[PDB]
Amino acid sequence: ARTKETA
Amino acid sequence: VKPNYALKFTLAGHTKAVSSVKFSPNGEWLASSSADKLIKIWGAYDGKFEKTISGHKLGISDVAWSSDSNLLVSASDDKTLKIWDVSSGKCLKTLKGHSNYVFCCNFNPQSNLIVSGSFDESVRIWDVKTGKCLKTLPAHSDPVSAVHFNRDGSLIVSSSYDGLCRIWDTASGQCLKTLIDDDNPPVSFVKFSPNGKYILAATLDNTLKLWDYSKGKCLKTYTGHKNEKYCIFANFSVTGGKWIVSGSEDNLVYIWNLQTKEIVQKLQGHTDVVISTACHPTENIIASAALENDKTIKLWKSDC
Ligand SMILES: *NCCc1c[nH]c2ccc(O)cc12
Repeated sequence: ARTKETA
Repeated sequence: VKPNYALKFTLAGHTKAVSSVKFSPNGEWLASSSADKLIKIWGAYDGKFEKTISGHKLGISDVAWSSDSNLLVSASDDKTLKIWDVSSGKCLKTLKGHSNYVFCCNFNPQSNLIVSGSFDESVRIWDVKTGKCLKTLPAHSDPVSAVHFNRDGSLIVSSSYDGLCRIWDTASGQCLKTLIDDDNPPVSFVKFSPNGKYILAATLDNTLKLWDYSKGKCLKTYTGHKNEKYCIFANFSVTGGKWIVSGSEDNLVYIWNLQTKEIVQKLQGHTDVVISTACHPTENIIASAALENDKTIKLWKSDC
């Protein structure tokens, strides 16, 4: 999810 | 003139990082989504916990309100969106079609369509009533970080880790514009301005930019925060002074003067990255939400 998500 | 946002309420209940906070268009409610797979509803003015909406199988990255404040749509790592009747808590529809995590979602202003963006590098447009996919746009060459409809619903803006913002004709699915500045950092957030003239785009080089999309020109840069890692929301604050609002990886909320680009306030209190902020539609109220070491939502109020 957004809360751990990196590029 | 500067705002004076002061902390009023701290909202606890999510068991993991909060991903997104959004105020209902009618000003009554705050919705939060979390990595804990839950949506929570809170009173916008007092932060009073209202109820929990459950059903996703994995963490949720985004939630959005319908125009009439009656429905939510959520975007989940379970590769679905869900449409929720807030009053009954019922899942009305599960939108299946993305092949990877759904990251971002929004209703059109007429709330008959949903737009979604995914780690599968596509943008999908969905019929709210049937819960069926109307269009699949091969939008990007990397995960889609944000999707938003413009003021009349005729355009979609998307952003991607591929470094591009794109503008799409809702009706035809055609790419009408590609926007990129003199570098190619991942674009972590985009939305249209309330007047529909501008897009506000975040890039993972600690920069927010205000674009005239029709002219394809960068008008304003907002700097001074930290954003190199996470897909942090940004907002137009329009109830008092005209501000830009964003979370930051230094655990602060940043507020800028939209016209002058100067920082007018930094809000201290969170114990982890501020991933999401939202601005109340009628009162000078900001909601902020923070990552795993914090797990709280805060409500801040200003005289202007
Ligand atoms: N946020 C997870 C890491 C990442 C970055 N870019 C991606 C593309 C596809 C995928 O499944 C994960 C991922």
